[PDB]
Amino acid sequence: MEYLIGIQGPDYVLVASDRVAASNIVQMKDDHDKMFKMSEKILLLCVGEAGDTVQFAEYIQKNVQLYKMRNGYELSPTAAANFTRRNLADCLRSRTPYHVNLLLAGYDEHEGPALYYMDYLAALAKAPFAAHGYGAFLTLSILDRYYTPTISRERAVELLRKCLEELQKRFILNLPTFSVRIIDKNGIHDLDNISFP
Amino acid sequence: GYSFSLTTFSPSGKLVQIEYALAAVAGGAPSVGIKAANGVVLATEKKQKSILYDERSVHKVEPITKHIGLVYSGMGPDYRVLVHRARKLAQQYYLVYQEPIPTAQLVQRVASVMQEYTQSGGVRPFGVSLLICGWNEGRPYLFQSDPSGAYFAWKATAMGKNYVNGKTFLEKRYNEDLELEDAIHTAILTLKESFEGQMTEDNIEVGICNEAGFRRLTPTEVKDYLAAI
Amino acid sequence: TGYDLSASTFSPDGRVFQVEYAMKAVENSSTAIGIRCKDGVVFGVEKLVLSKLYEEGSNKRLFNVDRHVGMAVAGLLADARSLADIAREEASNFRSNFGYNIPLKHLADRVAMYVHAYTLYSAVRPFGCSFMLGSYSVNDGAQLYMIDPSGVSYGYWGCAIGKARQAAKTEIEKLQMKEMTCRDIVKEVAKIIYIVHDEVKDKAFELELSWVGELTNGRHEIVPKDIREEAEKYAKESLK
Amino acid sequence: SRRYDSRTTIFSPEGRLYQVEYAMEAIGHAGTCLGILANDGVLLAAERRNIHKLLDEVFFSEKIYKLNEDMACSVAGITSDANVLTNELRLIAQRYLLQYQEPIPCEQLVTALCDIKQAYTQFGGKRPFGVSLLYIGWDKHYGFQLYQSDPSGNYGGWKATCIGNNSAAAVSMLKQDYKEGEMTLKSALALAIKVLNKTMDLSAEKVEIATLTRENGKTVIRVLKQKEVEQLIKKHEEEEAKAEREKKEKEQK
Amino acid sequence: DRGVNTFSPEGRLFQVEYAIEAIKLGSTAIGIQTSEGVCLAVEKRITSPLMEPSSIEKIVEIDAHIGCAMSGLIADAKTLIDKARVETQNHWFTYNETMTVESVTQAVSNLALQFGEEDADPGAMSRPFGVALLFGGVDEKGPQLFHMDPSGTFVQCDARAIGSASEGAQSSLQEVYHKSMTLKEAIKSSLIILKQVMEEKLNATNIELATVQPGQNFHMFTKEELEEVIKD
Amino acid sequence: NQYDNDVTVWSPQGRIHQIEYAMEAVKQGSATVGLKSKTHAVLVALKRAQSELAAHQKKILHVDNHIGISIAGLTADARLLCNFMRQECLDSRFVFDRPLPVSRLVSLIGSKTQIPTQRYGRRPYGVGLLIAGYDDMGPHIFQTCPSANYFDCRAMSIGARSQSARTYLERHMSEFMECNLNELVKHGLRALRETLPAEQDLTTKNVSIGIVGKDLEFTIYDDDDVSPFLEGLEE
Amino acid sequence: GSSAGFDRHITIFSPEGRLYQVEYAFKAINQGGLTSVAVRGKDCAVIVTQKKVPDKLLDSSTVTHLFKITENIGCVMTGMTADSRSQVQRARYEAANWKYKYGYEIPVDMLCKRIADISQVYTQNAEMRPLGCCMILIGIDEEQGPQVYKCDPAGYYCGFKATAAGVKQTESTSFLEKKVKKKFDWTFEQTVETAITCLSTVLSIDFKPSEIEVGVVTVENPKFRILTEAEIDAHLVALAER
Amino acid sequence: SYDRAITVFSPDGHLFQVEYAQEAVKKGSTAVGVRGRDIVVLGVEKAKLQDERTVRKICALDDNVCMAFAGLTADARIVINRARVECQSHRLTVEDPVTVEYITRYIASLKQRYTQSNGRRPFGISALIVGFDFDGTPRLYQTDPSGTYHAWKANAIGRGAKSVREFLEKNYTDEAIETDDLTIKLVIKALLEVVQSGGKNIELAVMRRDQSLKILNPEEIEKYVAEIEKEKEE
Ligand code: NA
Repeated sequence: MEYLIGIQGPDYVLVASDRVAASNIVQMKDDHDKMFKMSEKILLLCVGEAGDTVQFAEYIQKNVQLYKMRNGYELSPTAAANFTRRNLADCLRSRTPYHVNLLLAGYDEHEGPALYYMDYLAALAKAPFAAHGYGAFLTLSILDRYYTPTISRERAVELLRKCLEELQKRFILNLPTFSVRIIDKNGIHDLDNISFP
Repeated sequence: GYSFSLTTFSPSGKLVQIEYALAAVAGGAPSVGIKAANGVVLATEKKQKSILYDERSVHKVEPITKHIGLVYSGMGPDYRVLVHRARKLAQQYYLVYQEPIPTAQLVQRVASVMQEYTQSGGVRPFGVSLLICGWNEGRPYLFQSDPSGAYFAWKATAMGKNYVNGKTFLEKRYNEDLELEDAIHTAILTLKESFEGQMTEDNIEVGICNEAGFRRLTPTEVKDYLAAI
Repeated sequence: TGYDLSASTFSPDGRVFQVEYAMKAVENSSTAIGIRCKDGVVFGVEKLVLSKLYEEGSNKRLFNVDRHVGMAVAGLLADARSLADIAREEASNFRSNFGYNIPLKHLADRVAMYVHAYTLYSAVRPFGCSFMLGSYSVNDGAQLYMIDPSGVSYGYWGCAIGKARQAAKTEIEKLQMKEMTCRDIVKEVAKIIYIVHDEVKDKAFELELSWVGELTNGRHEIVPKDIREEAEKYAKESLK
Repeated sequence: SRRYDSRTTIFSPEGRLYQVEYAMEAIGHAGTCLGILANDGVLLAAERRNIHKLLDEVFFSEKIYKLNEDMACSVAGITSDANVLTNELRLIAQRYLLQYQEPIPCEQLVTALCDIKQAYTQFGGKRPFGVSLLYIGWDKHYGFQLYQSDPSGNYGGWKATCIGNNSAAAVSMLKQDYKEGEMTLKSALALAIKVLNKTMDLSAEKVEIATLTRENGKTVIRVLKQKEVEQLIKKHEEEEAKAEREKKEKEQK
Repeated sequence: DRGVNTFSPEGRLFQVEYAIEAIKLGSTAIGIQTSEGVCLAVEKRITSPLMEPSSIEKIVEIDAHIGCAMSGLIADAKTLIDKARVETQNHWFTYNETMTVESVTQAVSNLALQFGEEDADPGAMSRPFGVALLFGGVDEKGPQLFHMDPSGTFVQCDARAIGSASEGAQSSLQEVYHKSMTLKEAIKSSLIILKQVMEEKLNATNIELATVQPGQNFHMFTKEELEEVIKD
Repeated sequence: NQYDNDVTVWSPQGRIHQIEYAMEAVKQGSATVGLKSKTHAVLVALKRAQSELAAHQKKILHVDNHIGISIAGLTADARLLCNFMRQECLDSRFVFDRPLPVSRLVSLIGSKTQIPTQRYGRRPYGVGLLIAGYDDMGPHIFQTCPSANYFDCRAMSIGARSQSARTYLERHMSEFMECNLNELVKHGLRALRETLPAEQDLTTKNVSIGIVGKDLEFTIYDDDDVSPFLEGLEE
Repeated sequence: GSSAGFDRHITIFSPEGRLYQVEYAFKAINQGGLTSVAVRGKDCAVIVTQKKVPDKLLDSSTVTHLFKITENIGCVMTGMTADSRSQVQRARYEAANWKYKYGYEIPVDMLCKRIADISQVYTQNAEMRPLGCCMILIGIDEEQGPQVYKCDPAGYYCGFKATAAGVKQTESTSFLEKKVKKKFDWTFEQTVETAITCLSTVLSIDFKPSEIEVGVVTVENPKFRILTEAEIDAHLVALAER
Repeated sequence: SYDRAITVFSPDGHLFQVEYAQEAVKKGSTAVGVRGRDIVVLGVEKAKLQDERTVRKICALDDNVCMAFAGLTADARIVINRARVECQSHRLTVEDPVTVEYITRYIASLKQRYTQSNGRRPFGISALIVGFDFDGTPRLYQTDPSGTYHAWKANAIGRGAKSVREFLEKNYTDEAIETDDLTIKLVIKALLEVVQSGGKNIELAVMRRDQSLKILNPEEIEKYVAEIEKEKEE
C-alpha cells in the first residue's frame, strides 16, 4: 500500500519513497518522509504497519548512532543491514513481531554502493535494484527492462521517473509525490521530489 | 549462602586457599600415571586402616566413560564430586556430538569446575588433583588437573606422598616407546619406592586404557604383575 | 569463647555452643510439667506474674496446637508462640493430606525437625524454647512428647522443663501414674508446682492447668475452674 | 556473615583497590610475555613455564590462544583464570560476528572483556581474575594492533609492551631499541629474542613465539617451529659475539 | 564492624545516630511559619568564584503550594525531592487534588528506615539518607512548616533551623519568634540570623530565599528582590 | 561485647542483647498510660516537643473504628507497625465484614515482630505499643514490646519515668472497672502526671487522649478537646 | 597443628590442608557417650548399640538409635541425636525417591554413597556445619548377599566385614579385627553374639536385655527386624554358658 | 547475590568509602574545563611506546556533549558508556537531544546510587562535562564520586586541582574569553602550572557551537604554546 524503490549504480545508490501518510480512506499527510538516516552514508527506508515502522526504524537508528559514539567510527552498510536483520529475526517468533518491510541503501569506502532488501520475515537480499509495496508489481518489470549495471545517476533518475509514472497511470492508489535521495562517497544528497499534477 | 569468595589474593599475590588445597593433595596416597606407546596405566596405593574394610566396595581408579578413566591424590569425598561431574559432562558431549569426548575436552571441562571453586562464593577449592587417562585419536592421553583448575599433559607423573621422588624415578625409568604391559610393571615399581609394607593385589589399584577402552585390572591381573617383582 | 557465636561452627571439642546458650534461656525460665497417666495427659505451668497490672490468663504458656493436641512451653515466649504456630500449621497440613487427626509421635517428629534446622547455620539462631506435646486417642492411647532447642524429641511418662526441672523430676518419680486417672493426677501436678515454686525469689505466680484424655473425649482443653481450685487448695494444704 | 567476609570490592583509605594490587603481584611471578607491533605484522614472544622432560606436547602452544580468525592472545597470571577469560573472548567475538556478519574490531573485543574484569572490582564480593593479557590482531579500521589488559579491567594499545616476570626491565629494554614506523617482523623477532635473552636465564624449548601477518587478504596466525626459534636464537648469539669485537678493537684504533 | 541494623545499648540505631551527625556538616537553613505565609532561607556555602551560584539548588519546589529547604549530603536529598514530586503528581492523578504539607512530609518520611543488608532486593538502600528537610507550604490548615531528620521523625514547627550552626540559630529564633509576626518580619529575622551565623558576608548570590503564601504560589526570590530585602 | 551486635547471637547467659537494646528505645520515649473500665478503653499520652517553637509529637494513632494505639520508641518503626495493624483490620472487614477481634490482632503483631529477632542481618522493632480496643469481649488494653512479647492488661504504662504511673495504676485498679468515662480519663491523667517532675504539670499542649468504648468509636482529643478532662484536679 | 584465619571456625583448609571443622564433627559423635557395632555374617548383618535409659520417667520404647530406612534396609546412628534423626529422615526420602524414579529398591551401597555425598557438601560450603553423627546401614543385596556400610561427617563411606562407631570405636575395631582373623562359620548366632560380646568386653559391662538394642537382616528374612527384650535375653543367656 | 552494605556512616557522620573514592580522583591526571563564548575547551595532562588514541581521557557522549575524567580509568569507561546509552535512550523516548545538565544529572544520580546500594563500591572518578544545549548556551558541569554536581565557568580535577583552580580564579576574565583562540590558550596556560614540560604532555579538545568535537594535534598545541611565550615577554 506504500512504495519504496532503490536503484544501485556503479558508485551510488538512488532511493525513493512515497510521501503519503494515510488513515482509512483519507490522505492525512502529503509530505510525509519514510526515510531514516542511520550514518553519514546509510539510509533505512521503512514501510508496513502503523506503529511498527517508526518504532523499529528509530530503535535501529539510535543503536547505530550508539555504535558511532562508542567506537569513533560508523557501521558499514553490510554490518547495519545484518544488525537490522538480527533484530527483526529475533522478534519474529516473539510476543512483539514487527510488520515492517524495508530497504537499506549505503556507501562503504571499501565495498562501494549497496542496496539491501528485507521483508517482515527478516530475509535479507543484496540487490542491484528493488521495490516494496503493491507498486513493485507494476514497476519491477520496468527496471528489469531498462536497468544495466553501468547506469549513470542521470539515467537512474529517468528510470525512477518511468516507474513513478507507471504508478500514476495504473496504480489505483493516489501517491502523487515521492521523496528522492542519492548516496555516494560524499554521503546522502537530497534531490528534488518527483511530483505529478 | 555466603556470596563472597573464600579464596583471595594475599599481599604477595598468592591464592593461599589453593596452596593449602595442594597441601591436602601432597598428604594424599601416591598415584602414578604412565602413557605407554599403545596405552595408559594408572596405579594407586589403595591401603586401608584395617582388615575389616571390604576392599571391593569402594574404588579409587574410576571409569568416566568407555574410553576415559580417573585416579587422584587428596580428599576422597571431594574426588567423588568430580567423578560424578566428569561422567555427566562426558554424557552431555556425547548427546550433542554423537562421538566419545576427546580426553583433552573432558579435562578442560572438569578443570573449569575446579576453577569455579576457587572464585565462587562461600566455597573452598577441591583438595584433589586428578590423573585422567584416555584413548581417542588412535593415540593415548594422560592429564593432571590440580585444585586451581590448571591442567598438564604428561608422558608419566606421580602425585601425593613422596611424589617428588616418584617423578625422578619415572624420569630415569621412562621411554616414549614402552609398551602397555611394561608400563604397568614400571607403574607398580614407582609405587614401590614409597610403599610402606608388603604390596599385595588388595592394597594397590591399577587401571588401563588402550584401543579397547578403559578398564580396571582385576586383583588376579594385579597378582600376576606383582609375581614379576 | 570464639567458637560460640554461630550455630554453623563446632567448638574444638565437638559442641555447638549457640544451642547450649539457647538451652540456658529455657533453664533460666519458670517450670512447666507434663504427666502421662492411664487415661490421658495433664499439663501444669508455674506462670510467674511480673506485674499486678496484668490480667489473669495473660502470657499463657499452654496452647491448643490441634483439637486433640496440647502444648506446654518453657523459655523465650515469642519463640514458643512461633513454635505453636509451626505445630498448628503442621497438624493442619496432615489433615489436608490424609483426612484424619495427626498422630502425636508424627507431629513431634515434624516439629522437632523445624527446631533442628535452626541449629545448623549462621543465618538463623536456635529457638530459646523447650516444649511438650500431649494427646489422647482411642487407637493411640495417651502420649506425651518433649522437644528441646537442639531438636531432640522423646516420649515420656513424666516430664519437667525450666528452673526446677530436676526438683520437679524427683517429685514426679514418687507417682505410679501408669495406674492413675487424669482426675487424680491434676491434684498431683498442682502439688508438684507448689513444691518447686520459690516463694522468696519468684514472689507470686498463676497455676496453669490443661488436660487431654478419656474424660475430655480426646480433646485438649483447660482444666475447669472448679477442678483447678480443688487441686490449688490441695496443693496449699499439702505444703503445710 | 560479616565476620568471614573478605570485602574484595572495597576501597582502602588512599583510594586503592587492594585485591587488584595483590592480583598484579601474582602476574609478576608468571612467565615473561612480550608483544611487538611491526609494519608487516605483530608478534607474541613468551617464556614457557611448562618445561619438564616428562611433559607431553598435546597442544599447539602453552600460552598462545587463537581468539578469532584475525586475533590471538597471550596471558600472564593464574592459568585457570586465563582459560575462563580466553573462552569468554571467543564467545564475545562469535556474538559480534553473528550480529554484524563482520569480525569484531580488535579494540572492541578488548574493552568487552575489560568491562567484565572491571565489574569484579566494583561489585559481587568475588576475587578478581589474576590475569594480564596481550592481544595481537588485525582489522579494517586500524590494521595491525597490540593491546594489554590488567586484572583491574584497564587496557591500552601499544607498539611494544611486556607483562609478567621482569616486565619493567623488558619494557625499558624495548624503549631503547624500538624504532617507530621502521620495524619489520624480521627486526621485531630479533628484538623479541634480545629482550627475552636478558629477562630470562636460552633454549628454544623454554620460549614460544607466534606471528600475525596478512597474506592475500586473509590473516595468518602461526606459532613458530622449534627449529625456527633456534635460528633466531643462534643469530642473536652471532650478534653478541660480533658486538664484543666492535668494543675491544674500536678502543685501540 | 557491626551491621547497619544494629542497636546501641541506649536503644538507637548507630547508622541513624551517625546520619544525624552528618547534618551538623551541612550549610544552615531556616524556616519560619507565619499566618501570612512560610519563608525558607538557606546559605549556599560557595567554595569558588568560578562556580555558578544559580546551580546550587538548596530550596526546591515540590508542588505550587509546597517548597523544600535541605541540609546535609545534597546528593542524598535529590532522591527524596524527586520521590516527593512524584507522590504529589500520583495523588493529583488519582484524587484530582493537591496534597497537604503534612501528607507530603509523611510520604518522604516513609522511606526513612528502609535500609538493610539481609532479606533485601538486588539494589536496595544500604544506609539512611544523611539529609534534614524543611517543608514549607500552604493548604486548608493555612501556612505550615514541617521538619524531618534521617530517623524519619517529622514534626510541625513555628520556626526551625537545621545544619552546622542550628544550635545558635535556634536560640536566635526562640528569642525573636512571635506567633502573630508578619511575613516581612519573618523574612528579615531569617536574614539577620543567617548573616549572624554565616562565615561570608551575605549578599544576593550567597543565599537563597523563598515564600509560599495563602494566595501566592511558591516563589524563589530573584537577585533584584534579594537586594531590595538586604537593605533593611 | 562479642554477643552484642546480632539478634542471632545468644550470649553465654541465655540472653539476646540486641533484643534488650531494642527494649531501651521504649524507655527513652515519653510516658503513655492505658487503662480500662467495664465499658471504655482509654489511652493518655505525654506529647514531647523538641522546642517551645515546635509542636508536640503525635503519640496516639487511629488503627480502626474499634482500635487505637499509643507509641513509645522509634517513630518510623511505630508507623510501620501501625500500617501493618491497619491493613490486617481492613482485610478482616473486607473478608468477614466484621471488626477484627483485638486479641487476634495482637497475636499477629507477636508473630510479625518475632520474625526479625531470629534472622541474621535483621533487627527487632524498636517500638512498644499500648492498644485500646473494644469488641465482643468488651474493652481491652494490650501491651506490645520489641521482644515480640505481648500482654493483656487491666492498665499499663510505658516510656520514660513510667514506673511512677504504674505505681498509681496498681493502687487504683480496684476503682477502674466501675468508673464512668470522666473518672477513668482522670485516673489515666493522674497516672501520667506522676511520671512528670514536680515543676511541670499537664497542659492542653502536652496531653493527648484516645477513647474507644460501648458507645464510642476510637476518637483522639488533643488541644482544646483535652480541656474538659483537664478541669478535674489540681495536683 | 597450624592455623590461619578462619580455618577453625568454617570449612576452609588449614595451612597443612586439613578441615578442622570436619575433625570437630567427629568429636561431636562421642559427645553422646554411646558406642555402636555392626557385624556381617555368612547369611546376615547385625547392628548393636547401648540403650542408656537412666530415667524411669522416659518411655523407653521411644529411646532408640536403630531406624528402619526401607523394609529391607535398617541403620544404627551414633552421635548427635537431632542430627542423626535428620540424616535418617533424609535417607528415608532418598530411598523412596530412588524407587519412584528407577522402579527398584535402592542398593545399600548407593544409599550410603548418597548420604555421604550430601555430607560432603557441608564439608565444602561454609554457611553450614557438618552433622555430628555417623550412619551405619545394613541390608541383604540380591546379588552381593549381606551388606554393612558406614558414612562420615567428612563425606567418606565404605563397605565393611564388621565396623564400629562412637566412644569405643578404636577398641571395638581392634576386638573385631582379632575375631575376624580366626576361622569361623559366621552363622546368625555367631554374628549376633560377636556383636554383643564386642560391646560388652569394650565397655566392661555384663549386659541386661534392657541395656542394649539389636537390629538384624538375613538371606531368609531380609526385612529389617528389631529384637525384643525376650529375643535379646536368649542371646545373653546363651553367651553366659561359655 | 552479594548484599553487603559497602558505603556506611562512620561515628563523625562521614561516608568513608566515598572519601576514599575522592582520594583516587586526587591521584588522577589533571583535567581542566573552560567555558567560553562560542566554544568549550577540555584539557588533560599526559610512554613513547603507547598508542595515544587508545588512552585519550576526552570522550564524546553525543554530538552536542563531551566529557573528561580524573581517577580510575576502568570506572570512567563504565560511566561513559552508560551516559552514551542514556543520550540515545533520551532521543528515543522524547525525540529532542539531551542537554548538558540532563546528562550531568544522569551521571551524578548514577554515582550517588553506587554510594547507597548494597554490594557496590562508589565510582572512583570525577567528570567535567561540557557542550551546547539546543538553544546555543555553552555549558560546563562537574560531577564527583558522591553524586553532587555543579555548573562552572572554569574548573580543574585530579592532581593539583587546587593550584590550577586558584590560577583559573585569577585568570578567568572577559578579555580571556573574547576570542576562541584566547580561551584555548587559557586551558594551556593553566595546564602549564602542573605539567612541568607542557605541549608534549597535553591532550586538548574543543567544541564549537554547531561543530562536533575537535581534538587538537600536537603541532597545533605547539603553536598555541609558542604564542603564550610572546605574550609572556611582552
Ligand atoms: Na561447612
